Amino acid sequence: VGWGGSLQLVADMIKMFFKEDWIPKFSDRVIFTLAPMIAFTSLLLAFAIVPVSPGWVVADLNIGILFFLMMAGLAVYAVLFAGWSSNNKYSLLGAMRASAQTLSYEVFLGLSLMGVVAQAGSFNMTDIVNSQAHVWNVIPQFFGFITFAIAGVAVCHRHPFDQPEAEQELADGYHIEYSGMKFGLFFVGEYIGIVTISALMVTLFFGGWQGPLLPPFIWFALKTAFFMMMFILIRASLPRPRYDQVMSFGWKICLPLTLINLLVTAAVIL
Amino acid sequence: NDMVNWGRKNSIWPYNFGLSCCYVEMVTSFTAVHLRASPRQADLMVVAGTCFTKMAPVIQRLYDQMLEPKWVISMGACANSGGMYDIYSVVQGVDKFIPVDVYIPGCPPRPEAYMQALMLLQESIGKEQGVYRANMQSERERKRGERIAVTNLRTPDEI
Amino acid sequence: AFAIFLIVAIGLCCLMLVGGWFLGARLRLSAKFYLVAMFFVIFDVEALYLFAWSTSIRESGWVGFVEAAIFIFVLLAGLVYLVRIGALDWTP
Amino acid sequence: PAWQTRDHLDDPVIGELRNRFGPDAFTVQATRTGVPVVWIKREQLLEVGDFLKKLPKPYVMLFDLHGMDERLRTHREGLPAADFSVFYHLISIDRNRDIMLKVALAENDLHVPTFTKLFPNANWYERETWDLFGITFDGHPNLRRIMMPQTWKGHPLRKDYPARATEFSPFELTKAKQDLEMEALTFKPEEWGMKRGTENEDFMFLNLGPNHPSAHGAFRIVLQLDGEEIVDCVPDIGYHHRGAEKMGERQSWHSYIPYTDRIEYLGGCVNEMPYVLAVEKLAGITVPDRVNVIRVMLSELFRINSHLLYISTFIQDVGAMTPVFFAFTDRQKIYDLVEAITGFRMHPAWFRIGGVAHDLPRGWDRLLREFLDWMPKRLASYEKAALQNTILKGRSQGVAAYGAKEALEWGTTGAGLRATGIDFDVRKARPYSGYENFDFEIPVGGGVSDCYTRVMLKVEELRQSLRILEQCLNNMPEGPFKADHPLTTPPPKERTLQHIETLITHFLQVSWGPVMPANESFQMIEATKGINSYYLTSDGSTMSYRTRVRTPSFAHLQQIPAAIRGSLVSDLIVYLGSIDFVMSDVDR
Ligand code: SF4
Repeated sequence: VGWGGSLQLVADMIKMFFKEDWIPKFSDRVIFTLAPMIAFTSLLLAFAIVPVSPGWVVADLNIGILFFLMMAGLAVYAVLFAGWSSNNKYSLLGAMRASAQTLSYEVFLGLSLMGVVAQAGSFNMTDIVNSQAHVWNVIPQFFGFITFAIAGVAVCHRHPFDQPEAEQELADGYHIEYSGMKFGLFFVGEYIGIVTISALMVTLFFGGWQGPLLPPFIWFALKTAFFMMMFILIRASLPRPRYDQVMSFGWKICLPLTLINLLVTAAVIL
Repeated sequence: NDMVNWGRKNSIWPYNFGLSCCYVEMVTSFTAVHLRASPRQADLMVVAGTCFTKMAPVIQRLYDQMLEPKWVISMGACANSGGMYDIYSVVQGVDKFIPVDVYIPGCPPRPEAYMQALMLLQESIGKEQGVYRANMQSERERKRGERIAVTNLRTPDEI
Repeated sequence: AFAIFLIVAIGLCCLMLVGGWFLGARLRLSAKFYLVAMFFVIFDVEALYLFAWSTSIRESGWVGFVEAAIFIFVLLAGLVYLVRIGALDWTP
Repeated sequence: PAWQTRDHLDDPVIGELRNRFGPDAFTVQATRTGVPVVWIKREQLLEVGDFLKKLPKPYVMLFDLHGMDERLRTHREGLPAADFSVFYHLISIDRNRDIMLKVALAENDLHVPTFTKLFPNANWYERETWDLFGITFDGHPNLRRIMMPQTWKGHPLRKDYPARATEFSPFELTKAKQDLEMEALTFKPEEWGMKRGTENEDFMFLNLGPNHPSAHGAFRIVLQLDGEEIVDCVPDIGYHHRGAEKMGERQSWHSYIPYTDRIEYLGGCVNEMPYVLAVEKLAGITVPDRVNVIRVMLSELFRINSHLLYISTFIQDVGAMTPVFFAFTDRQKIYDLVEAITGFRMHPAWFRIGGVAHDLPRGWDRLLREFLDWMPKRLASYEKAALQNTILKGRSQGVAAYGAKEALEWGTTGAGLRATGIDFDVRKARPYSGYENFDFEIPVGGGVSDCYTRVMLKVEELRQSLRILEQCLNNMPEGPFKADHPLTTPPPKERTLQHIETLITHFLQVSWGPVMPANESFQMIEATKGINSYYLTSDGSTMSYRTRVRTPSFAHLQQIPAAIRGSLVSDLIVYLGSIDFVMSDVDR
């Protein structure tokens, strides 16, 4: 039997390859093609700001945070041009409600990230990775960390569980009208999304490149693997939350939590 | 190279269209072998149950929706042919209007029959026409000397 | 650098798309109520002041925390206002 | 004997009807149904029904409405001259009695006044009569074809219509292109029911056909939407019509038995029990006690299986499905006992006319005892998991509730009807198969029928079934598994293999079929869902002349639009899940 977990994804990717592509009649063509890469390239270039190594840094630019937020905001357009390219009022309204809850739950990540970038005081990732030298920026900001966790798992990572189905009738999940390689593009996009959110979480909240007794790049890789396994454990444990309950525990509960988080960090930093 | 064939053997996506009856055994099979199956995404459609005259257009639209490489497994005697219901309201087999590749007799078939259907269907997918001059070998002919050599069976007054 | 990675990414996009080609009126009550997303459009602009704030806070000090508390208190008052009037509720 | 042909003319209802209407109109048939069958010209149907509805102990529930062809019956002693007939089976619960009314019709004037005004649930039944026969019911609100498509010419239950698909043209795809053209142009003519609302921007027409899981088969429920409200819901049923009733006319008494197993896929031997009971009532066969206890054992096992399936699916759809998936393994264990007895997991086809196919193998008692000691701890784990849970209990209260009167008028029987205050079981009112020597209770919900009441009642009935099954394990007596009578079909096989007269009886019984004398029988039982009955008419031949199968699920699915009117789509789906309906049962 197959001994590797990834070999299933390998066979799936091969399968999505070499599949005939059909043209949809009475449909726009540019957005039908462009909606996948707005979801794919965004979290692909979200990987361009990680300090994987001082000597093998992918990009030594001065600002990486704003690029991440720019991709976070851009991601919605993929669900919106997918909704309009569905050309079915059911599916279109399904993608409209999915983008609704998306914009609703994407609010929190910037305000949660303000705490760590304020105690870091810089946008260049070398300053953040040099800040976690003795004390990591996770002990004081428990609330900010969990709020960023909720926001990161809320961006089309299947935790809401309203993507391929709809709790509300008269509408349908927006992954139906794409069936060629674009569907494999969706899966690879969420895969690079989850691994890049995990990498950004480890390198921005915890301490990357520490190396207590072993070389620090494999220390980063193993810690990222532990957080990968914990993310998968809680994603599986997390049940599907209906649309209502998600709207109830959204803007009400975590906007005050992050506002008092900013108050706490601003009060303790001076 | 034939890597594409390995790709198609290794991974397949099943579209479960089981009807009123005969789907409880299919569920018994699916919950052991495996919300992933989605319309317009699968390349395998396991037609089970009695294909009724009224709902046959539904099966024809679902057949039209899937991509060019289409595989179909007929399960049960009610889907291979009309089965026991040779009546005005039952079509005499699903092969009348869609091409079929594998036929799984029974009423209802067993989950192990579904497992052997996946094994014979990856075996067929690994020899490419589609017949390829290899599918003339039949289970009637392959295990014939196995089945004829059977002499004794347990008496049916025991558990 | 970033430019090299961007060129690599766009070249991969061109390679996959070219390879793919070679491989071969009235809604009535439905929809509407996007105004939560409009609340996001305005609230992101509110939080953009905190986006600019978060870079320089050590030199800001006590009046900075004071007027940031006033700012988020105004936002909290507006939020509870929208909740209590019934604007922010169950939505289609 | 309890099978002898009686007229029931002495019954008090016969004398009350004789006093009110005097003489004439009434012809008292002689049958073995146990109930009074009366013929009533079509000009008195509404009078008779109205009088019976208000009679000092009224017939509150219309059990059945269907038609009979009757054209080819040579044995017609005592009946009036009829070329067609329509029968109406009514039941008085306060009398625990039934009455059957037959209206005779001639071939040139197939017209009868509609009965829906007294009992609304008759509407679809009359619609079926328009579909399967060609009787037009004047005064019917929506008289359309309910089983075949709207362009199907011919009435399939006429005897001049060829029964089998072979006599028609094969699937040449001549109709696939026309059905495709029709389906592509999906528009509403406003003929799908009343459709009071017009087709404009004000009202939206949505097929709303659930193809998702737990739907219990694929069906459509055309819905009119205004403000996301259920303005009018019209089900489109008949997709799973297999023509079982028509099939009954062209099969012998013995070879039809497999078809009974597929009226309800989950019922199994419960579906066979009424058929064998009716055939043995025609034969005049009294079975031994061992046959009775064996039949009770198999029926309580299948009933337990059905109750466990309903509980499992309900807890999974509106609650936490993590623990209850162990019941799936338990269902496999129940199956290993069934295929230990009968042979095959589903569709056992094990009951025979006069008995069962074989005796129990000698290791049956240890397996049943192991299942009976093992099950109660799991049953109490489900009892704590379901009585004490709060989330679904709070969610599942007052969700499209109705009362006793509402259940009575809509013909709804079973857990739905037991959820109201009417204490009516057939195993106590009309004991059959030796239930009268056992002690079990009928739980009842009070006056409100909802999902919590239904599951609590189903658990209590499962406990009573387990008490019956242990009493069957501890008091199984000794003796034969087949009655001693020339019409016991088949004979004991060891006797067939050695004795010439038994071999000849077996030869003609399995080849031409047993000759049952011309008479009409009728049996109803408590099924896994509601009350299921079989009305069989024989013309003296080896095949049934008319087979009528009353399934309660048809009524349960017909009732939803009356109660769910004024609710959301989510409440609709929850109600559809709650109601005990299976598509195979609705379309027979
Ligand atoms: S094959 Fe058997 S179980 Fe399946 S639908 Fe036909 S009769 Fe029912």
